[PDB]
Amino acid sequence: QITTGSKELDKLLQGGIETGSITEMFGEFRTGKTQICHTLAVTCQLPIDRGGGEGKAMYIDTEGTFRPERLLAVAERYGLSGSDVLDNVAYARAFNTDHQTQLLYQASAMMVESRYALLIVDSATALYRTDYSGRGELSARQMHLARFLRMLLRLADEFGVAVVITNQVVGNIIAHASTTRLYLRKGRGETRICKIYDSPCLPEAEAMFAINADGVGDAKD
Amino acid sequence: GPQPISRLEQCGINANDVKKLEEAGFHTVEAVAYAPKKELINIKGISEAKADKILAEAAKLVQITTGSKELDKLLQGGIETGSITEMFGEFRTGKTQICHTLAVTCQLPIDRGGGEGKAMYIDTEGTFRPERLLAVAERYGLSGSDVLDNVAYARAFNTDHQTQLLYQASAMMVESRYALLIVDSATALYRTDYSGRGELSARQMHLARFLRMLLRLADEFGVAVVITNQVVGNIIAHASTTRLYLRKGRGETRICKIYDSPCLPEAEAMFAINADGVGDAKD
Amino acid sequence: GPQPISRLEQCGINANDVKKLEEAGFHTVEAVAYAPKKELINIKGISEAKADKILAEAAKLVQITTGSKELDKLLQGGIETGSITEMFGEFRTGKTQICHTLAVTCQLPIDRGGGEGKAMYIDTEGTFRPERLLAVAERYGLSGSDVLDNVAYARAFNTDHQTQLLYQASAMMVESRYALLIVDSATALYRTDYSGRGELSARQMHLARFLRMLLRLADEFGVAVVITNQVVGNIIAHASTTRLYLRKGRGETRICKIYDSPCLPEAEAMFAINADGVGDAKD
Repeated sequence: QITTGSKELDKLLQGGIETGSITEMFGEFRTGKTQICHTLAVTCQLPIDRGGGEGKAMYIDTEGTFRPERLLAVAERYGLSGSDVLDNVAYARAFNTDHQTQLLYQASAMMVESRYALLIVDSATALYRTDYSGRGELSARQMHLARFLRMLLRLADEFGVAVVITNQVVGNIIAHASTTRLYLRKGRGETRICKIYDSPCLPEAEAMFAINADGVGDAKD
Repeated sequence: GPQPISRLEQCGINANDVKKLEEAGFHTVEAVAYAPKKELINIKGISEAKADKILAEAAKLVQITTGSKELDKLLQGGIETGSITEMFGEFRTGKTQICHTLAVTCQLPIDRGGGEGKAMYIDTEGTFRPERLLAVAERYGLSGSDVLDNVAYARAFNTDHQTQLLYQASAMMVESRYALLIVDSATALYRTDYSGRGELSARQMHLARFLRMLLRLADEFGVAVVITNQVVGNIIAHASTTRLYLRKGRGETRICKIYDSPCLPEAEAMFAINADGVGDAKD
Repeated sequence: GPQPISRLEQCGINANDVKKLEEAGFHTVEAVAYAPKKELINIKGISEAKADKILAEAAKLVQITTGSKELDKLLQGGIETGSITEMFGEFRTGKTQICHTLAVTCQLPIDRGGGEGKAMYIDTEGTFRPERLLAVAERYGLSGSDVLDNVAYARAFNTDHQTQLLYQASAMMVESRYALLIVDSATALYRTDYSGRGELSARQMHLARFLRMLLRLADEFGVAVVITNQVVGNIIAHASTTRLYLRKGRGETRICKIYDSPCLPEAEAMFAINADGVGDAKD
């Protein structure tokens, strides 16, 4: 279980994300999905005794929000070398759905040579909306997404890594595929409310957390 | 860096299709390469075979001071060059005034908060005033005549002309150093031209391509990309790096708020609109 | 005792209708016998004539320690085998932890507060942890491997699958001695599967039949039936013999209250959730 670095969120997840499975966090824009991704991209490298997975991170970006400086901030939070964190995070921005799926072929072979623990896909559903914008092409994006999800599950079961995908809520296929569904909503100021809205293993429950410069971290009124 | 699309023609794409790609707004091999088939297919007079030949051969080759101190502090010193900064607010909030101010401040020395580069103003709303540029130049002690000589201006009558001006901007921005590109009422032409509901996807695609071209030009020339949005879309969020919400305080004093930045905090700063300048609030 | 439904087929009910009754969850001649017509008619692929033939021919034939001492005293020594005990409480109160503890304590000698029987864990919520069983086994000095060998586990994917698992449970519970049947988040699948409002009566009927099957299995094998309900139906009241209300005390220490029992008083006891065990609070 990779620590979220929020204790309340860790309790919400029963200790953190299960490696080897896909965890979906669906919420509005600005809820902190990207911030959580950046935090986890570093916390995954933490020792297992510290709530990490002791593995490298993979950031596949589709939305431009990737900030190595945020990774450096998370590394300094946990007292990790920011340079080694960036050395253990391979980054590439996916411009479309075809490139998004094509990166998985390179990811599977690259993930064999080095130990990774976390795969992040940020705005994972955005490219299926920007690329496939028509209505007659809906089945095409659904087929591509289905294949993409199957490849994700295959990589999760193959390498025992955590699969994190982000969904903007302005598909029902992901429900069976995603193991933990988290609904994120804004609390005013910088403090965000997290709710579990489906999980076959985790209870429906809520936890309050904040987004701090160092970290995704518990709310401290 | 960039790989201008001219090199794609040596791969054996015919030059007429490359001209169609440049009209579409693709100017580099990087630009054509990392896009799916449908982008090139949607262009008039391009089949799936030509799009596959293009993608295949393409894979073979590949801080400006706001002049308000409080606003500069809000931005941590000013706009980051090389990225798109969106200021969304109601009408009469001073968006155009801020644009006019930045059009001159960009030319300021870097030690004075400028970019030491020329400005580009693409207007769609008629609000372009060379006299405001002259006022900002005299504020900072810049030659008003040289400011107008270092600002190239053109009014876009429609969305197609709005995108077409980027083709002249990319080639013209190579010969001279620019630091600021201004697109005023950038979203107005997508509302006045495309007013129907069945044509919404077309204007959304054109806007998406326009924003991608803006980011491409920003990374290519290291210039600041400024676009103005009237708030009487979620697509701009991933594309815009810094979102500023502008609201009126009564009289001439305006409230600025940061509503998204991965690096800059969400925060607010109070400023005023003065004859010389966009300038700090002075109660 | 029971009168397994196999004998009903010799009365001349066809075997396919008996299989449909077993899928529905009727496994004894007692089970077919004491039900009205509508139960059998509501089953898919069963007409009124077949239901009347079934009822007519059917009429011819017809304390496990909690490991918290305070909780054992609250229950007068532990769960009564052969009856349904419902623990309703908020999430994170420790229902699952208590289930994991009992899954091992049931195997304890009767003189030690056990039932000297194997355990059955039917999970609907994913919270099954063999490592928790190992911790409880080492707490009471039981072989963790033998505990897992004496606990048969199966995860129910839906309400129909949840009821279908009882058919395998009834036949499997005949070959080996069991003492405890655990159904964790027993009501969760009735909320996730049947989420609409017009289908409420359908989930209520399915739940009623499932509960009747639980009571039948309890009377049949003399095992304790433990089901967990999350309180973020009034039908369970008559069916459950002992109602326990669970609420969180801050930290890891939980308050237990008895909120209905015809024999046990309404009373409260304080306990904690410890790595080894569900175990008394020790300030």
